[PDB]
Amino acid sequence: QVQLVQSGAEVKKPGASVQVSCQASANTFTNHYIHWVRQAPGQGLEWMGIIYPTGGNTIYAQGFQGRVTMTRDTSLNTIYLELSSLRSEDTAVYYCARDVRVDDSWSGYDLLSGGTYFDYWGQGTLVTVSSASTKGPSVFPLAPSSKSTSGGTAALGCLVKDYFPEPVTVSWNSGALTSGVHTFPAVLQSSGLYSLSSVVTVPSSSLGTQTYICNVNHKPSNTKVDKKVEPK
Amino acid sequence: DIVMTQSPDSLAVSLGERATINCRSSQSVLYSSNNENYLAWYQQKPGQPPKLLIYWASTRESGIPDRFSGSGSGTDFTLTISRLQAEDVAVYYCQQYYSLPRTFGQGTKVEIKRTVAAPSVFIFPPSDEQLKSGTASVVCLLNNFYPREAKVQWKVDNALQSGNSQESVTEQDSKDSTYSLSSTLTLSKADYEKHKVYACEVTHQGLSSPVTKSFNRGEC
Amino acid sequence: AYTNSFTRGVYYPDKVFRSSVLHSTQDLFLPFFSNVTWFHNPVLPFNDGVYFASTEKSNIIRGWIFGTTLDSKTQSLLIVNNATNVVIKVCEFQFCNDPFNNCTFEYVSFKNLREFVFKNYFKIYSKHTPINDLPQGFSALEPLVDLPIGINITRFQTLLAAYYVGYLQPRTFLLKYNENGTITDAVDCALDPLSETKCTLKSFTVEKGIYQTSNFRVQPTESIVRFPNITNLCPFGEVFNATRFASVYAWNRKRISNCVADYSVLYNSASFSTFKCYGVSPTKLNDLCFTNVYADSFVIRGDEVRQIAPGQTGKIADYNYKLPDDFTGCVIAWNSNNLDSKVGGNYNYLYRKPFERDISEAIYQAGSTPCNGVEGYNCYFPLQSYGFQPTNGVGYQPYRVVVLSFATVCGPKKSTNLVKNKCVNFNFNGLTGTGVLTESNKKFLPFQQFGRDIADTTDAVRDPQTLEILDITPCSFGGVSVITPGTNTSNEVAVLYQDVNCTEVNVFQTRAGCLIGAEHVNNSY
Amino acid sequence: FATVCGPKKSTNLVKNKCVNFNFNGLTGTGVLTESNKKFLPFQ
Ligand SMILES: *[C@@H]1O[C@H](CO)[C@@H](O[C@@H]2O[C@H](CO)[C@@H](O[C@@H]3O[C@H](CO)[C@@H](O)[C@H](O)[C@@H]3O)[C@H](O)[C@H]2NC(C)=O)[C@H](O)[C@H]1NC(C)=O
Ligand SMILES: *[C@@H]1O[C@H](CO)[C@@H](O[C@@H]2O[C@H](CO)[C@@H](O[C@@H]3O[C@H](CO)[C@@H](O)[C@H](O)[C@@H]3O)[C@H](O)[C@H]2NC(C)=O)[C@H](O)[C@H]1NC(C)=O
Ligand SMILES: *[C@@H]1O[C@H](CO)[C@@H](O[C@@H]2O[C@H](CO)[C@@H](O)[C@H](O)[C@H]2NC(C)=O)[C@H](O)[C@H]1NC(C)=O
Ligand SMILES: *[C@@H]1O[C@H](CO)[C@@H](O)[C@H](O)[C@H]1NC(C)=O
Ligand SMILES: *[C@@H]1O[C@H](CO)[C@@H](O)[C@H](O)[C@H]1NC(C)=O
Ligand SMILES: *[C@@H]1O[C@H](CO)[C@@H](O)[C@H](O)[C@H]1NC(C)=O
Ligand SMILES: *[C@@H]1O[C@H](CO)[C@@H](O)[C@H](O)[C@H]1NC(C)=O
Ligand SMILES: *[C@@H]1O[C@H](CO)[C@@H](O)[C@H](O)[C@H]1NC(C)=O
Ligand SMILES: *[C@@H]1O[C@H](CO)[C@@H](O)[C@H](O)[C@H]1NC(C)=O
Repeated sequence: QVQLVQSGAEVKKPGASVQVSCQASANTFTNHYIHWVRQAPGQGLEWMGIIYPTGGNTIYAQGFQGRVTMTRDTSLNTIYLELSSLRSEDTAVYYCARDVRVDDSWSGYDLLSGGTYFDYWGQGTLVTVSSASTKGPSVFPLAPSSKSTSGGTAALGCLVKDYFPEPVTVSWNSGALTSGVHTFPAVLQSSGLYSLSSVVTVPSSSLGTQTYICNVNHKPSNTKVDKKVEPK
Repeated sequence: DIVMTQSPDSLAVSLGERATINCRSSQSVLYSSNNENYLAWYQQKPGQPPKLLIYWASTRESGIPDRFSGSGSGTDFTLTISRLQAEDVAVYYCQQYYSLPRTFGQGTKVEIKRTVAAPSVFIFPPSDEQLKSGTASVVCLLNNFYPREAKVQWKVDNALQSGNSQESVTEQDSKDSTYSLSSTLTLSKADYEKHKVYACEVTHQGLSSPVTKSFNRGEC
Repeated sequence: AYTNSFTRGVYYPDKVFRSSVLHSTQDLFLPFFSNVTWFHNPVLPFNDGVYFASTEKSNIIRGWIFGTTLDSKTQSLLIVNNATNVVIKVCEFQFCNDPFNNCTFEYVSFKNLREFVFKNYFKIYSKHTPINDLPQGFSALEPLVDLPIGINITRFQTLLAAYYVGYLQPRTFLLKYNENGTITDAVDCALDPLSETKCTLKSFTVEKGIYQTSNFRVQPTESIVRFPNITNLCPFGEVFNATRFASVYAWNRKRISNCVADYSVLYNSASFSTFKCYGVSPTKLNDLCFTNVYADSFVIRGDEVRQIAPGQTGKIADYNYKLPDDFTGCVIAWNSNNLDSKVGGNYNYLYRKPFERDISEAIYQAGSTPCNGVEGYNCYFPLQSYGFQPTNGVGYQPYRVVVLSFATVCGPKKSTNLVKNKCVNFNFNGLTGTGVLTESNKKFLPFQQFGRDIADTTDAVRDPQTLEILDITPCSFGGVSVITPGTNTSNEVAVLYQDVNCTEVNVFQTRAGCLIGAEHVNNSY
Repeated sequence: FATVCGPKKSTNLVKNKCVNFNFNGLTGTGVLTESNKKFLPFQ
């Protein structure tokens, strides 16, 4: 519907700075008060603030009045995005929400109407907590032994540590099989970053058929690799 | 203030049955000039910025979720779930056209009901890297059960912590809206091999008990 | 590559026979001696219409394509000179450089130059003549078809060596019709001063003399706009900076009149919480006028204060100052929670035209008792201290707004820099014209603004921003006259621009005007 | 429902009388005479 998109995805730290971008067009740029929509990845996003993107006439949600900033760019098919003194949820992904247009023949900045409810959304540009570990090479080999391996509960898997992103290039299983999402991403844990213990369903021949990888990093951790692991 | 917020955070609908995702403001949303119901339902993928699909509290978008879509009711509202427990099982919340501070709820989920059936519990000392394995000792995994209803246990060092292990968890693993994860016994880096035992286990709420098997410390 | 078109590309303009007569006409023609573009193929513009020619001995050019897209996104005219017959189609074709469907119309029908004109409803003309690089020889193209199709043609292509293209300009032509109804010769009246002379006389022979042909007029090179300096701005500058901004239960107002209503400052106002103009849009309102602005103010909790519109129905505006539908005008707003709020937030003032809803602080709303004079439980006053919290932002917290419906409340009139000594358009206040504005000695009295001539026409202006008197001369214009020996003797001619100065256009300033092409001589005859 | 008009219904020709006429939508009134002019094929 609208030209909604999001960009500039990066690590940003609580109490420190952040940066972002979004895409805009038509009534959401020049005929409505658009929402800057963002949240921690545990929930659907909500209004950081409301912006009239031609000239930028602006209002903010009071949890994000200081922590986040947005700027006018509607003729540039855009909206500008930034942060300073960022929230504890500093890993929050964000995008433009394409506000519904002015419903009556008033003229000038329509912020007297509507809310963060919108006919389109920019799908959300990612983020990570830059106060956490920025690496991810850490790995910890383990998965079910001969009580389940080569039998009715076989899984390929390993533990992972110190990751900036939640995804890991080791994928828990070593690529021979990975049945179900139980080869899961890493999550916030005692490693000072994202940490994991994942194991998806694997070949029923042996522990070496159920082969594994343990490296916690994806590309955003600068360490993404298939670093080895094994069951038992 | 308007207080646009969701009610259930998740559903557990029966297959071929129906249920509602629910949401509300605190007051007055059928606003006094027209009763023109200044709310609508966002639905999208989990974690996304909000887009409306049950429009203007009484209508729907082009190709909208229909059987998963819905309407307002005074201060409250709902999105449906008629045969919508999978594929149409979106993240959803009401949001306001009412005010500047008005925004969507945290994307509460339409989903199918799942049982707490038993995980793939077994023995699992670390591999040869057990001298740096940490949290990996007593490794176990789960599928075909409710998303937090089945898990691995801290069976290493003979600690027997049924369903209580350190873990990673993610997306679907069976058609009952069941979801999958894996976990292990808590230890320091060399302590994954250096524990008094390397036995491993897993538990679920619908099992007759937790399930487990023995092994030697760092055995490979 | 480019080449001189000579005289080729004349065609019978219309379907009628004429005797041995010189006929003058207006049509799309190839201008004489213009550039053909020569090619030796790419898609090209059609522009207004296309002359085309080639010397492909073995019929090497097989056809043409025309349209906007020349691809299946819309219909396109196809023409092919197939070996048996001419074939024509209009399908939504989709092909590359040359092929080797909504078809709403169809039709079938180096020794040589093959020569054509395509025109647009669509039409074709042709000739096919022996040749020896275009010939200097003349021959008009007979009509060859007219098609009812009305296709949108903006570009064209060619399907298959040397070939040529040129564009039909709108042009005036004299055509020499002849004894067999054929065209034997042609002029192109715009080509040169001799060709204007031939057309003006309706003759291919012109005798020795001086002949009128056209009016020379200098065009205005730009437009200058002038008004007095801006002064006495509107009281909006106080209104939207008032920390004491009016409570909606006690809304207050004043007539903004005899002022510069600088509404452009509000149109650009990046700090404004809203604008609500039910009348003119603020970009036009920056240049509006009215007898006065009916400027009035109110404040409440933001979500309730949003009810403030002409012909609106919100209970809070009913409880303050809700405007009739006839209250269309300008409006603007500010974040009262940041400054106008008290320690109780919106409790600083009595909440939501001025008092026009019969609103006052006495008993008002409720039918629960006979309205005995207690402002509470008997017959509630609705506009009590406003409910908006001080810790909220100005939608949940308090907000303030004001508006004014529309001979003395005037938007600023922008002015250009001045220009001198050039033929220009000028606007000064309500006076408009076109002329050479010049600095002058002509003093006139302090209240006066214009010069005049004896014929009661404008002759000067006082500049409204630096009070000099500018004497105004009209943009120079005069007859064009062509001096010529008889064409029987020479084709060389000399142009007289009557009464012009030679600065304004060999060259000679005569006493009768600027003479061009003639050589001055000191002998006499 | 200019490519589909109904029939162009036509009379006989009437020479040497003073007659009102329509030819193709050219209209006038005059004595139609046989004549020796040599119109070009399209005219
Ligand atoms: C209410 O009062 C304010 C404050 O005087 C008026 O708006 C602001 O006026 C100042 C001049 O007093 C403007 O500042 C100047 O801006 C230019 C352009 O950016 C800059 O080069 C100068 O150095 C100087 O900063 C200011 O831009 C202007 N706007 C805002 C939002 O502050 C206001 O006009 C008054 N209200 C009304 C309705 O007139
Ligand atoms: C309309 O507004 C403009 C701009 O405010 C006025 O222009 C001003 O014109 C005066 C002369 O009338 C200038 O004064 C002269 O300045 C030079 C030095 O630059 C000095 O040598 C002269 O002795 C004389 O003082 C003035 O500089 C100029 N600019 C400004 C900003 O005032 C104009 O006068 C106004 N016209 C009317 C009729 O109100
Ligand atoms: C213009 O008309 C004359 C007369 O029709 C053409 O000259 C020839 O005239 C004689 C006697 O009438 C005829 O036998 C010939 O057949 C005519 N020739 C032609 C080609 O028609 C004269 O040629 C015509 N000129 C043009 C350019 O059409
Ligand atoms: C083509 O037109 C330009 C400008 O009129 C002219 O300079 C050029 O000489 C022309 N080409 C030829 C071959 O004369
Ligand atoms: C005929 O025109 C219609 C216009 O809607 C187009 O959709 C259709 O594809 C055309 N047919 C062909 C075969 O090009
Ligand atoms: C095509 O012709 C139609 C009918 O005259 C006209 O409305 C339209 O603007 C034309 N478009 C183009 C691109 O030529
Ligand atoms: C001028 O016209 C006559 C015929 O009227 C002609 O004989 C003469 O050669 C022409 N040229 C000159 C220079 O007289
Ligand atoms: C012609 O114009 C120039 C420049 O405007 C001027 O100097 C001159 O006096 C004018 N008149 C004549 C007769 O040259
Ligand atoms: C004409 O006479 C004037 C005045 O004597 C002189 O300046 C000028 O050079 C002469 N011009 C020619 C073309 O002989």
